[PDB]
Amino acid sequence: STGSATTTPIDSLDDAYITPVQIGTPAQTLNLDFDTGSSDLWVFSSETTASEVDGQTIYTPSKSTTAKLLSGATWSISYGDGSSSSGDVYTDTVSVGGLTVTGQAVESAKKVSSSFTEDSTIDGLLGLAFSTLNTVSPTQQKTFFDNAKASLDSPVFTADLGYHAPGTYNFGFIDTTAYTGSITYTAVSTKQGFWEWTSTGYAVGSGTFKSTSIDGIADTGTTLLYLPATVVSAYWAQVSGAKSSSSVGGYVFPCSATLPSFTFGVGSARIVIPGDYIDFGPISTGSSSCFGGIQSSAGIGINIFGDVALKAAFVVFNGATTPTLGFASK
Repeated sequence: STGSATTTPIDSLDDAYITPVQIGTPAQTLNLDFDTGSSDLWVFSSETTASEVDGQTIYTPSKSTTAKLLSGATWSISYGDGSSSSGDVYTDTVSVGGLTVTGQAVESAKKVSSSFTEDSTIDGLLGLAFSTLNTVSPTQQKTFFDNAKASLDSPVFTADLGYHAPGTYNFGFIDTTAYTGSITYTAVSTKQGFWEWTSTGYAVGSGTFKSTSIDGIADTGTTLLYLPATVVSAYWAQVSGAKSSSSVGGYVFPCSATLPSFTFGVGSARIVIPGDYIDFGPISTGSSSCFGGIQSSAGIGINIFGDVALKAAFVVFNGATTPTLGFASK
């Protein structure tokens, strides 16, 4: 089997991407944030504290003839950005782009943090990291991909995120029309539960390529590109007037600037992030100070190849017995 679904930016900045997901019988379609940095499929629901729902579409398990309470199971998750959610668990039928899993754990939120409430466009998350990170207790549950894998034509999914435009998540096949050149595959460590890999270096604009190993994670659920402070300083030094602002929380730059591109290495291959992908717009409405899309990972504890990086590539998440990651230009 295979599946193919369009993923759409939630706003004009590509702050996140939402993908429609069918849950239950009859189907209830929710727009979920596909997150290769976590491993829980959780949704706003009829059980979510009413004051914490503000415009989201909810899953109502009592209206699904295939929903079953997973007795005694609870979940609770905290994300890198400080947001969180928790609740109980149902199993139900879940379909993405025509690919159906029966008995998928659907984690129903009883509580969500303010950032989730305040984002009316995201009805929940669909985790695509390794199932070892799943938070369901006392019996850990599998991700949608893990459940689907054996049925797929090939044990893979691909992320093809757009810049200020829709893109695609495919399951079970590689669309050879969706990228240019070849796909370069690189090793993955699953030790921390992430799609963790090592970039071979970087360049800023038309500058020379610096060969240096940068361990980090391919994370569709993180907006920006978080890299070591040395790398980030080298980038922003090429933008007149750019500075790190403790008050704002990262590098900012004059909105009048033209940003240089940023290149990262995948083996001997190179992925080029155009400068415009690194512009996250005014820090507040009407400001002429703009927020940068490349930020320091110092104090995160891990480098993160988030959407800024991934949307410059066609990315293969290869879930073979020994997982690997593939990157192509597009």
